[PDB]
Amino acid sequence: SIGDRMKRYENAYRIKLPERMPVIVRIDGAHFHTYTKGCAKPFDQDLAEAFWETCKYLAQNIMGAKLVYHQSDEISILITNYDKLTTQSWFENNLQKIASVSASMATAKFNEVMREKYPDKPLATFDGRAQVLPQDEVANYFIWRQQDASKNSISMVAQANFPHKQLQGLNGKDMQDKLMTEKNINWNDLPVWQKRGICIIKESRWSVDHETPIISKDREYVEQFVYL
Amino acid sequence: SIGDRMKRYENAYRIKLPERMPVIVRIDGAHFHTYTKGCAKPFDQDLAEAFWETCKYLAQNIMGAKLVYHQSDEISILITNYDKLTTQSWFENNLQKIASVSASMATAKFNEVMREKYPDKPLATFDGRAQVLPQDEVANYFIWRQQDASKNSISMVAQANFPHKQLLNGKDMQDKLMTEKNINWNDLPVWQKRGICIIKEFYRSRWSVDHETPIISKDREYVEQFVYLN
Amino acid sequence: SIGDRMKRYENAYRIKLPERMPVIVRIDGAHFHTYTKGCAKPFDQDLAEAFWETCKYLAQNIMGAKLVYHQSDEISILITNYDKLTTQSWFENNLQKIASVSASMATAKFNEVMREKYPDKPLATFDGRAQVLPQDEVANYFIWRQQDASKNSISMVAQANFPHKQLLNGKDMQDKLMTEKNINWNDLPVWQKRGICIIKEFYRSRWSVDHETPIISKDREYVEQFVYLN
Amino acid sequence: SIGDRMKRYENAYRIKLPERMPVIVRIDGAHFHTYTKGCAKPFDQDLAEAFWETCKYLAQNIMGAKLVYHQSDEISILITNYDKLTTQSWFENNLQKIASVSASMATAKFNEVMREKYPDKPLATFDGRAQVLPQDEVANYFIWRQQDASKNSISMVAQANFPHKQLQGLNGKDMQDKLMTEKNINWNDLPVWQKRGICIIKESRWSVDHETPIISKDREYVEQFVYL
Ligand SMILES: Nc1ncnc2c1ncn2[C@@H]1O[C@H](COP(=O)(O)OP(=O)(O)OP(=O)(O)O)[C@@H](O)[C@H]1O
Ligand SMILES: Nc1ncnc2c1ncn2[C@@H]1O[C@H](COP(=O)(O)OP(=O)(O)OP(=O)(O)O)[C@@H](O)[C@H]1O
Ligand SMILES: Nc1ncnc2c1ncn2[C@@H]1O[C@H](COP(=O)(O)OP(=O)(O)OP(=O)(O)O)[C@@H](O)[C@H]1O
Ligand SMILES: Nc1ncnc2c1ncn2[C@@H]1O[C@H](COP(=O)(O)OP(=O)(O)OP(=O)(O)O)[C@@H](O)[C@H]1O
Ligand SMILES: [Mg+2]
Ligand SMILES: [Mg+2]
Ligand SMILES: [Mg+2]
Ligand SMILES: [Mg+2]
Ligand SMILES: [Mg+2]
Ligand SMILES: [Mg+2]
Ligand SMILES: [Mg+2]
Ligand SMILES: [Mg+2]
Repeated sequence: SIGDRMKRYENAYRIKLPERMPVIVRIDGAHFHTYTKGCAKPFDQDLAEAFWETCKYLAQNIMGAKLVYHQSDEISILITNYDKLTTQSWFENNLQKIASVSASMATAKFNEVMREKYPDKPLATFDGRAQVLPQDEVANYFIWRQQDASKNSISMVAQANFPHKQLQGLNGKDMQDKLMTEKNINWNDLPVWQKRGICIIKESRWSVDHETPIISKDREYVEQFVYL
Repeated sequence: SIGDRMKRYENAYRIKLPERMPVIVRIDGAHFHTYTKGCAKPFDQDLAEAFWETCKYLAQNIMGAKLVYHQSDEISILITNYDKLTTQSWFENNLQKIASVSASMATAKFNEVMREKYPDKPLATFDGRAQVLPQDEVANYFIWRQQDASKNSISMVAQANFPHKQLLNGKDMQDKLMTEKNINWNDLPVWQKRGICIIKEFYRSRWSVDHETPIISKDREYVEQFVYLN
Repeated sequence: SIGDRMKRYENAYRIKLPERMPVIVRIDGAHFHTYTKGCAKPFDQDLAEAFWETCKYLAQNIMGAKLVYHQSDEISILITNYDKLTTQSWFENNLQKIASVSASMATAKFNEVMREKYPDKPLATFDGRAQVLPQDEVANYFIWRQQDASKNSISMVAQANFPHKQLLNGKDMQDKLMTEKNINWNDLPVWQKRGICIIKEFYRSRWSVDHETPIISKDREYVEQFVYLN
Repeated sequence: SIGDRMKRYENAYRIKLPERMPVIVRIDGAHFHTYTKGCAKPFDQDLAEAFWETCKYLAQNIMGAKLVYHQSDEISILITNYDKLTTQSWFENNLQKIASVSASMATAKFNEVMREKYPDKPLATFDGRAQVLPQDEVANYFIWRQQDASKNSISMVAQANFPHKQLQGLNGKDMQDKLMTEKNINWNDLPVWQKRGICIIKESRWSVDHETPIISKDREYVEQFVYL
């Protein structure tokens, strides 16, 4: 049967993630150097709030979603499927389905919210990737993402205040000190989301936590959704 | 370090399709029974033309895109990456990236166009899946899709005329429409009966809707022209 | 170059299991209905002890091997790679390498031992498959294997006494042996009823056959002792 | 059901190769620097013939097998599954099954044949890996394998005739010329299998082709099994 051959051709890449373990989905903006060209540098409040609305929308429509992290143009989602013995998985842990629909959901909401304040902004697109993590690595994943957040934060602030040559090639600590003595800018005084991104947590409703801690010194902020 | 460790967890599902062979991407609307609940049944011209604009947008932005086929709420895209010896692959044939970005692109264009005439419509979403096919199965793929197009076409038309209980198979609902309701399915336009394709047309070049899209099973070269280069 | 191109085709199926989580490898004899056709039915002591020596050989040569379970012609191996923070993975958790080398090792030892007493026996072959499991499913895996061990055990014994047509389920063939043939299944030794495990025993250390291997469903710590390190 | 969960856990890595395209399996000896320590250097006739018997055994028991190539301690097998419209695949193109059983079959036959001439030789083990290739790349695969064969051949001959220091760091052409003027060894005069390995072809029976050509100048030697 032709339908039977095609079904096998399709099933050859019908990958499913193993169940009963943490699933991480990351959604990233495509060509967001071009897309955010024109936005307020180094940090656009309107753009960030559009991401946060997307994070909420994501957390609301994803089965098993427990925690959403945002920084720059990326969105990380922690998904668990082992709350109960009879807990089901989003799309039955189908890899291509989890990744594509997440990117779809993000795309739909982000473009809607952005074009409310910017009706002539070009279309925004996103990619999506899913994976699994052991329980003792979930907190580490977000710690990894927060460290990348701080590294990019400092660079973005130093880029919007100095020519490229000056920064080359300068450490994070250097650009931080140069921001202080030369521009009266104390990086530490910036709001949390600009320094290390923020998390969206269910409080029920999904809301932004502007007091999102440094996860490396408060791992339970993440692990409370990991070990149940 | 921690980043090295994290990089390996991610790479465990960094799947890549083997290169130099036909790639098929299918995009299907999520819960389009609810989303279309309010559209013109059995066939909505506004909704269909929103997919057609989406189909163009996809073909214009996908490296190696040769043909797009639309039917109902699904979009199949034929991608080839062996035109030359130096032909590169879209996202280097990364599985999760090809599927998601395709769904993202489809989502962006579709929602944009649909807002114009239907700003009250909720957000439309899509899923995406990618795969490879041997050269002598590409035509058979679209033939398989057209056969799924016709079976859905007859059911959609019949379910828009008769009651739920009153309606049997495809050959039954076809003559049930001819006799009982005096409606001829074979008289319907091409895109309603077996869907249509989107092909680059030359004049400069542009992606266009071909309403003279043939039955692939009776014209296999229509697809195979993009499958066999040399 | 050509090698770069070839390297990518191969890497399309260079699959790796995610690290820092339980790995299970199962090895199953190929066509062991024919290979064992000539052995002592229902249970052959020589054949079983050849698997036990194979099970030892596997555990001795597999990085992170914690427990091996034998039953019939299958061999399940529990591998952990998270003992320390610096624990490395066998073949870096390469799927095709873990499965094939396991099957190769099993093939080498088994054929060697079996030749000794049965040099007329044809070559024995095995397949191999690897996977991961969450920590709270490892015990459940072996429990699942022991439940498949008992159902096979009763059938093997019954099929060795009665005619093909004469034999119903497990509870039926169990009392059909007690009444009709006066044979008690529950009186049989452990390895025949529910298989056995191979665990490292301390005295120096060595892998040994534990004939006092309990029913895992009634003693989960027997397995979980290797699953949860801290 | 516990059996249903486990089945899903196992199916998470039940990978199948897409059908109706060339499948390549490569089997490689594990630790064959240690295993062949004691064998005749640079080329052991007995060891090579043991490989050839394995290649035959492989070609006889693998559904769809068309061509087997051997060099050093590796075995490459070309498998096709599109001879007819109703052609089936070995193990239904199950990846882990094709790779493991191939390595199993090789292991069984190789150890049997070797221990006929060397009953006290340690056990030999092998790994196995499978993949797909487009039709216009199959000939190139073996060309790639033959080029690696010649590269290793020259090095092995130069290693068994000179100390390590001398070779460092010398081209293939250099070691070839040094073999000539300094040891009266013309590499080109060596038998085919020592220079670039050989193929096992069905002639029916599977037999060694000691006249196996340089595939880069006779691609039809391979492509005759590719395009049918
Ligand atoms: N709040 C913000 N305001 C202004 N710009 C931002 C903001 N957040 C992120 N950006 C911009 O988004 C970009 C992120 O780039 P990234 O490294 O993700 O690659 P990209 O430009 O998105 O392209 P690709 O994702 O295809 O590699 C940065 O250049 C940064 O300037
Ligand atoms: N031109 C059109 N006009 C109106 N409705 C349409 C049109 N094309 C497709 N539809 C509707 O789209 C639906 C497609 O349903 P499908 O089988 O794809 O499942 P779904 O409802 O999309 O949910 P899911 O995709 O999650 O399975 C049909 O019910 C059909 O009524
Ligand atoms: N101790 C033993 N003595 C005799 N025979 C045994 C023993 N253990 C297992 N067997 C035999 O091994 C066979 C196992 O069959 P299994 O269900 O694994 O399929 P198979 O015959 O191995 O073929 P395949 O593995 O290709 O499916 C049984 O038929 C059983 O008779
Ligand atoms: N005919 C032969 N005679 C003597 N030695 C041989 C012969 N064929 C192959 N060898 C030896 O086999 C070895 C092949 O090594 P290879 O690069 O495959 O790694 P390996 O030693 O097999 O270990 P691993 O496969 O685990 O990396 C060479 O060192 C070579 O000396
Ligand atoms: Mg980006
Ligand atoms: Mg980014
Ligand atoms: Mg749909
Ligand atoms: Mg659909
Ligand atoms: Mg078996
Ligand atoms: Mg079995
Ligand atoms: Mg080797
Ligand atoms: Mg080798």
